Amino acid sequence: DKAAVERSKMIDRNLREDGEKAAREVKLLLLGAGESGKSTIVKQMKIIHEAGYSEEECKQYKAVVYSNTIQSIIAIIRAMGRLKIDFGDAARADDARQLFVLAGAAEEGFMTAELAGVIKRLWKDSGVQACFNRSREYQLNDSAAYYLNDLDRIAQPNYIPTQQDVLRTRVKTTGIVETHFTFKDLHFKMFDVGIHCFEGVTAIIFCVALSDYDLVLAEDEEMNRMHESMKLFDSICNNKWFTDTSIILFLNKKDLFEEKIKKSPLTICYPEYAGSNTYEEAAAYIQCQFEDLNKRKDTKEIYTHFTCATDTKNVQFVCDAVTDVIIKNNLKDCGLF
Ligand SMILES: Nc1nc2c(ncn2[C@@H]2O[C@H](COP(=O)(O)OP(=O)(O)O)[C@@H](O)[C@H]2O)c(=O)[nH]1
Ligand SMILES: O=S([O-])[O-]
Ligand SMILES: [Cl-]
Repeated sequence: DKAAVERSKMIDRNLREDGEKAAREVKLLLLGAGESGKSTIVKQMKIIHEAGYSEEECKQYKAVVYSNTIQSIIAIIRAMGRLKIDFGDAARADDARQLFVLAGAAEEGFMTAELAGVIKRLWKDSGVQACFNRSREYQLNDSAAYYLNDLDRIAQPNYIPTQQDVLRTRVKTTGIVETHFTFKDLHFKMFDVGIHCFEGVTAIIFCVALSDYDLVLAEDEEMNRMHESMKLFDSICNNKWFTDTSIILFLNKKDLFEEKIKKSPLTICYPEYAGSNTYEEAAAYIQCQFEDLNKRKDTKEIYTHFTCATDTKNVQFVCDAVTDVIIKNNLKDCGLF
């Protein structure tokens, strides 16, 4: 372990009466465009380092799971009208009407056997599936298929959200969330911000949704999501405040990216791309595109990881590697408390 050797060279604890018990602090700034996976990484730190989610905690997310599911099916059904896609079975038109009747009369996310039946039959329909497969043409929750394929379980009367159900939720974050966890005897203070108050943070973790490459901003249908993310990364990576800050890049949603890359060409995002349309070549190209935005290459190193933030095991592996980089490079700028 090169990290253990490196940290063992520190002598600053000796200057403190109870130095060996002192807390070494690491501040991590968590950045990235909306829906890039920041809240999910936050949830994973709780799961991995601070004892997960109990069942009662999971229970609080029940109506969030229903809400996300309701939103997803409605977005697809509504898109069918705008894209002129017919139901595969004309009998589904009644189910579609009933979806709006049921969502329309409720105060918040909910589930009944009646609604489940409605959504289940809609989700199985060939025309709905065809609309689903053109989701790049509208705005659809990335977790749509996850919840809709598991609808039968979610619809059971004594349904209890699993940890993965909770990780899969999309929750509207406003403002700054700060989380604390201890790992490898470091006391991490993680800020979900998505900025001069964080000058001289130990490290930045910047999240990018790989699967955004063929999508558009909800605000401006003309604006390519990935180009927006690059511009944001450019504006962060080359900012005065962050020269001694380790810049970590999470190229996230690699699972979703791998699934669509065969069907939908990278050229939609990068017209000049002439590589093959495979997971390997297209992901590499995106990595190179982002790392290129760094204007101080022989000064600043970018530490890139491909992540699936909903996958606890991958996030645990990636977190472990990122932490070794910080221990090897940044401890001299981390204070004791
Ligand atoms: N399949 C998949 N879904 C993800 C991944 N990362 C995040 N999500 C989902 O994408 C949605 C948005 O992620 P979120 O953490 O809320 O993004 P934020 O706006 O940056 O906080 C949530 O529904 C997550 O469950 C991933 O790597 N793979
Ligand atoms: O001194 S180091 O081990 O935090
Ligand atoms: Cl999403």
